[PDB]
Amino acid sequence: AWPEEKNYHQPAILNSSALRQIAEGTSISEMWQNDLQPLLIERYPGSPGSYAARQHIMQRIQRLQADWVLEIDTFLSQTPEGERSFSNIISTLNPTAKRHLVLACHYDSKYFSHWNNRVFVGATDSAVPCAMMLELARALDKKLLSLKTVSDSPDLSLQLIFFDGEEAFLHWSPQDSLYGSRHLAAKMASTPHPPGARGTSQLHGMDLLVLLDLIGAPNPTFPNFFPNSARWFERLQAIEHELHELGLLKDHSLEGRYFQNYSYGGVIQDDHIPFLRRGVPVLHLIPSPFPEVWHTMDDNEENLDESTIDNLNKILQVFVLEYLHL
Ligand SMILES: Cc1nc(-c2cccs2)c(CCC(=O)N2CCC(C(N)=O)CC2)s1
Ligand SMILES: [Zn+2]
Repeated sequence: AWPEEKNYHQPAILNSSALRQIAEGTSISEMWQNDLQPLLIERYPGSPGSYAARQHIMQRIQRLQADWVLEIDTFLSQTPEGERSFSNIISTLNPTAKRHLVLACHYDSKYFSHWNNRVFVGATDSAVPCAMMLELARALDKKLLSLKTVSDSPDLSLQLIFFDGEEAFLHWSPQDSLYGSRHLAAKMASTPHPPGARGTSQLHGMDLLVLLDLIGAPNPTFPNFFPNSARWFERLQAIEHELHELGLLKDHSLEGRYFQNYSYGGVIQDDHIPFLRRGVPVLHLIPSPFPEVWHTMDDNEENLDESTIDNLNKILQVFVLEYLHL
């Protein structure tokens, strides 16, 4: 019955004092310098920047006190440019815990021919989401360190996934996209969890996939995409509203809020699709419309909005703490 626990799981909602502590515990300037800027490089699969981004993400995680278990899921696949190597980065607390909240983004950058000595670094797409996850891991390190403490009073922990190969090499298609996520979802579907279990897979273990994509532009509007995650989307709205009321957000208005009541009219393709089609609940934190700079050379550092990202860092960290009861 444990794969059904996610359906009844409740947050442990934090009081004003705790919310102030979280808002002050995260540093947008240290994320910018130590987590974001090293990723603002060309990093399509197999590029020098692909290897550098991987090493940077792993190094930033390994320096933390929490008991993170890093795994690199490396595989070959045919592409339009030819057989390429892809490496997903998985970072897991308590790997044998039956349940994980999963935060994820893609760390590859889309390939574009250089033009006018300009290189696409995909600042929103998705270097900022990578940096946000690393900053969450740092800001919450002491609280996450307590997950190492066995105590029988749920069997639930945190996992981070940095997908490789999200972007098409040529034109987006079922066989020219989602290289890392299609591979990892298939592998997880085939892998018993907990080890030795009968019937249940690692995908049953995924309580909720929170996929960050195209974050960093000013005035993002996130639609509530899915009914089976809508109650969790509403927690993001309530956290945003409460942090704003408490004066803990910068350059933020109620009419210019991020998390929207309405849903979306189409189906966005992204790294969550291979998980969603196999029953995993998904909270797809992608804006609609996409950033103005999307898939242009102007998706760069200069066009990021620091206050927006800082605000979203605070909202995400509260959400994660409340989900995990920390
Ligand atoms: C030419 C195309 N117009 C669209 C759409 C227009 C309006 C709604 S959808 C496509 C589908 C959307 C899509 O392919 N992705 C994949 C890459 C993701 C990412 N991290 O860049 C974003 C979503 S393709
Ligand atoms: Zn993209």
